Amino acid sequence: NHHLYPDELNVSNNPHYRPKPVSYDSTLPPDHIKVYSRTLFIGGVPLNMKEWDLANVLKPFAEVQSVILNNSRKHAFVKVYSRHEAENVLQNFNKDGALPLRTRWGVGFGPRDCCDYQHGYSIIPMHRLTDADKKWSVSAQWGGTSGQPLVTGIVFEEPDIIV
RNA sequence: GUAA
Repeated sequence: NHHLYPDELNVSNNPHYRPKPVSYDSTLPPDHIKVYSRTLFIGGVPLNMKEWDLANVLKPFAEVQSVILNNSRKHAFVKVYSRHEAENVLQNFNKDGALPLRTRWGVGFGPRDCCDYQHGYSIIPMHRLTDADKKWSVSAQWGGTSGQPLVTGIVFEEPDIIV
């Protein structure tokens, strides 16, 4: 809907193919999970710049999956295909300060109040997920667990949702 | 300028 390519699938023959790293963290509290954001907040977006312009300035550092842009408020939310690519953008993109773009972490999944915006992950109690959040976590194309069920300590990348 |  807000994705560049709507119906696409996370498979070998897509050049957008990414693995789904799942790990387990024994320090998380009971019935809690950890989700790494794939969503970037971009502020200072000039009025003349549109969705395609943002996708293209980031292309050297990351393949962009979706852009949601509010030109009036001069910010956008950009989802990239993997955590690694998001981390890559935050270090290496616009180091010179040429573009007026301020790049920070955003949240695409779970409640805002569970997100550490400095490190870009959410420690979420399972009771705060909706039924849809649970479904998307296991069944999403990019991110999620790829069938592995949700249990205490599980760590995955932000799953695609449906909005 | 942290949203759907």
